[PDB]
Amino acid sequence: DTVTIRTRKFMTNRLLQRKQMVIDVLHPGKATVPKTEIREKLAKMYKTTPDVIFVFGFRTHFGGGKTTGFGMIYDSLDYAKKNEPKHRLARHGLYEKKKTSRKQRKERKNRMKKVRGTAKANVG
Amino acid sequence: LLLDTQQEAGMLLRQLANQKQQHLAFRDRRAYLFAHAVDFVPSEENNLVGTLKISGYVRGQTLNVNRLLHIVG
Amino acid sequence: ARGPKKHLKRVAAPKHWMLDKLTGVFAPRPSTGPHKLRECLPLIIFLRNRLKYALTGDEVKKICMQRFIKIDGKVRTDITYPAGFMDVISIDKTGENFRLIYDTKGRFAVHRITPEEAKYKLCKVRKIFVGTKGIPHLVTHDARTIRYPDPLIKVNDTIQIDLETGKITDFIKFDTGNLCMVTGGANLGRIGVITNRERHPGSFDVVHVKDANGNSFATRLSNIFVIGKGNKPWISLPRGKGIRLTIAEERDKRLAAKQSSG
Amino acid sequence: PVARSWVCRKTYVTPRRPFEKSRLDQELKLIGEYGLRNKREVWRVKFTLAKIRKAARELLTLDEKDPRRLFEGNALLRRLVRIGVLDEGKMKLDYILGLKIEDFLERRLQTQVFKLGLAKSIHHARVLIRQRHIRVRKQVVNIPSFIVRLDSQKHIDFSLRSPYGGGRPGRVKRKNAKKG
RNA sequence: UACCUGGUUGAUCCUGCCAGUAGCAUAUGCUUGUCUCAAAGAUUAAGCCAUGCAUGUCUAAGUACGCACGGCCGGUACAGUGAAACUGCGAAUGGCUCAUUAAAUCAGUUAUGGUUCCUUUGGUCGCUCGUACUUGGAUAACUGUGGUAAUUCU
RNA sequence: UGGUGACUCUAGAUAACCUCGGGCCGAUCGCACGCCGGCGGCGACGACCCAUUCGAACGUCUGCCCUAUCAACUUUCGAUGGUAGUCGCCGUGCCUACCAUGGUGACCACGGGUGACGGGGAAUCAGGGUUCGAUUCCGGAGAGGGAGCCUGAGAAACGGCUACCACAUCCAAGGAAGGCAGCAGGCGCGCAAAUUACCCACUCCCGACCCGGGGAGGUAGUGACGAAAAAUAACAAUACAGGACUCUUUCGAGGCCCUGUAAUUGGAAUGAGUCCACUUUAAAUCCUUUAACGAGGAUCCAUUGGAGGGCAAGUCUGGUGCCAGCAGCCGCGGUAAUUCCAGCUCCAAUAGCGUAUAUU
RNA sequence: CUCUCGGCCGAAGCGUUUACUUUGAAAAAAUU
Repeated sequence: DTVTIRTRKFMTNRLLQRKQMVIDVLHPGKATVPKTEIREKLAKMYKTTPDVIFVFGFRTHFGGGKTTGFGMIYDSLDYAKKNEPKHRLARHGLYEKKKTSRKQRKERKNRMKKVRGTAKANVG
Repeated sequence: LLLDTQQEAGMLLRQLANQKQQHLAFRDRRAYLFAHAVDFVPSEENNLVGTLKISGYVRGQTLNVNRLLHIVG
Repeated sequence: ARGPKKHLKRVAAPKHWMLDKLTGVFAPRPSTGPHKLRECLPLIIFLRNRLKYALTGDEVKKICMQRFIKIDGKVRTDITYPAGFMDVISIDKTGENFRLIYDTKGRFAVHRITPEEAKYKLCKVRKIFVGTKGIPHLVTHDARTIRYPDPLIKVNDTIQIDLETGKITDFIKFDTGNLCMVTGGANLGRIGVITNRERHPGSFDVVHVKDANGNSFATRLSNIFVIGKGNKPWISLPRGKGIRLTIAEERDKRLAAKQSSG
Repeated sequence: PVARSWVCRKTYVTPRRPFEKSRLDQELKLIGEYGLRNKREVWRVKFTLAKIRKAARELLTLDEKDPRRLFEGNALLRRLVRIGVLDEGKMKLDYILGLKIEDFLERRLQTQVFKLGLAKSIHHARVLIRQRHIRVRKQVVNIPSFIVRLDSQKHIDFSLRSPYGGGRPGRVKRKNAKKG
């Protein structure tokens, strides 16, 4: 109820099909609010569904007042999937990263470098 | 060093295999041996004495028979 | 080195790009092109650091590869493309037209231009040569070789050319009493009238330029760009008219703006 | 190569003579007057004042109509007026050399909290600032060496989350009131 | 902050050094509650290296006859994704170190009217008076048979 | 024709040449398909030659530490110059042939040394100066040492090849394979220096490329190199104790503050830590934000040096007795030791403080 | 300080040449 959302420098980026803005969250009593509440409040603020709003980079000031982050509202989910980084899509469950580490596939790459032809696909 | 995983164990054996060795002088001047296998043949069981066959690796100096042998205990 | 270098450090980058000191180790190394890398804005810095349309270099790549950016009416997808002086950048999706014109302090000011001004550009001709069965050729400051020019156009003159055809519309002769702008040295970005040009054969010839407020300075021929015939410029000028203010006047204007706007 | 900056300064100088009774007494008098932790805070204020006076003395060597001298002199004068060390009437480059260390020590947040009646002692003021009971305008300031600007002095408050401010009494009162 | 103090004599004044004093960098000792930055196998050995990684790369647009595929509709020349391989590019950048080096390197200043230059950008590409509605031989990948104790061998 | 400060420049005209180890003069792919049996709109790969960009490479002028117990050096084997050529991308003893005897030097040539890569810069400093600069930016050099190459626009390349020299790996004894002064790591060396971690999210770079890759770089771990901020407690009432204002000849009488001893009391505020959660981030950690717990002196206990002088702070007490030792220097210690070894107390700086060494 | 070519001025020589001093334009960023 006491959580207040305010928007600094705002721009409609038609080159990436979004609206980008700086968000201040005023929460004088509580802790740093979760991203879901901020997404819902931007959703009711800008009359758009919260499934397309992406927020990040929230730093809480010393003392315990404002929290400043960055937010983007896309036109559709298709543009959001095409233009967000894969990691901010994975925070909403729209991406799945491979479970293989670096060292495993580096060593696999060298091992199949040692072999020639269609036998490359056999090793692993 | 950590001992939690067999990879850490292999790292620890690699570390122990390659160290600067600290040398004790008392070991290096005598001819010592650690008994790997001990066999006994009694001369007389009532006498409770006999010949001992202690087998192991010579580690100190060159082991000469004419010198006396001290068993530490 | 054993061949040409491909990287560029941020602290060794040109200062007019206004790059940070802790964002990275590497600056955008500009690709080879019509402008020197010391005297250009790469498209990544213009789209990301100046216009703020992109937040990262990945977003710059994502905008450029969707074919929205034109430089001199040509779609460019190279994000480190060297864009230079008098240069027209068109973004048709947002309906914006910018000219890269030097700022008063020596940087590339983003100067939004009206769309019918985005049809032409000014070029300083670098050399004249007759080749291939008596055909004369111009070479300009941005490496546009133009065959069959007007015979009155000489070296150090400037030409207004239409970008869609690449052909000369009309030219300004290098002479005293003309309006010019400085592209190099300490006086970079200042606009004034040519007073006189002194000759030093076998060396650099020096030009004296007088400001609209009576301020005189000098440069070389390699740093002069004639932008107007007489006093009226052939292009729109930035918010500052090319008049360099001293630090006292800048401080006074800043305090006046602080007093006016609170 | 790394993306790191290595610019750093030392904010004080150790004195030339280790054991001189007059200097020891004067520094301990400053510490007692202003409730400072050690000699290093005195040396830090002294070093700041020495830098200011060196800058002014370098400025006074130039001609009176020099542009650098005028620009840097008015910059230094406005900076010293804004922290409340110089006054508007005596805003001249010659008066800067007449400045004291005790002039700069009055401008600390500790001294200003003690003077405004928010605290009953200078040590109590340092404690109260360190305990996050003091706010300036709206920011909670935890640093006692916070130099108070002249336009920032008029509103130093009790930081509403504090027990002495709005409410929410602290750990001790909650524990003692929950006895029966 | 433009500074000095102890020590040659019975005592004094000098010359004069030794010692003291403060900073800065390495090392080391004792000690160490919080928070922000942050150098770090240079010095001696440009000594020697187990192991692992550090340079790879496909768009609608060079070559697809590997069912490797869910899969067209079926005489559909080539539907699409596509391992492998050929072709092209890059691997001459970056990173490391400071052994060599004393008008050498390097710095500022100038010349190439004495040279080359992948790439990018612009110019040029019926300006030559002399089977084309498409030319030829292979070679990988694939199938099959092997050699050596051993190799990114063939 | 056009230009330069100056062409043996550019362009023009003529007579020919034009290399089989050969010069350009498109037998290439994609997307939409549409108009008078035939014409076509965009784009991608191409291409001899110009110019442009990134360069690179050879030159011009001036500038570097010590050394004369280095005073003459260079030229048979190019040293200085001329002529013609060879080679080279080009200018040139770059090399050859034929000639001339020149060239550098006390204004320090030549030789030797350097615990010498050079600059940007750093420490210190009144002013002048001294010293440092292996070290992230620019330039050079080199991949154990030398040498010679292939490919290529670009390398005399070393995470390319071929040798020799020195090391060194697997052997079935015939053969085969090497190069951490990359990132971690190990040995050795030493007074002297960190993890065989995670990621390509940021910065950029490479590729046929919006897609792949990057020990570049980023993020954590170690880190008292060094720098910045900053706890270890504050207050109130009483009992003594001072110093002031009023009234008193004075003594004294008070309501005015201050100070510690508190072997006196009292609740309030807290961060350290414990630890949900959010935030941070590629995923984390940390910081920040926050619930809950977390403070009475036997604790949540601050050290390092010193106490004759220089130089701040004991002629205290006990022990030792020219011993042990202290002492940068002057000196102390041989029975009243202000100096040793301890106890107490005191002094300086304080999360820091000693000591050795280089330097100012 | 001036004789010739061009619109009271611009070109051409200067003036024995320097040293000195003042000004102008070139002297990467970072660091100061």
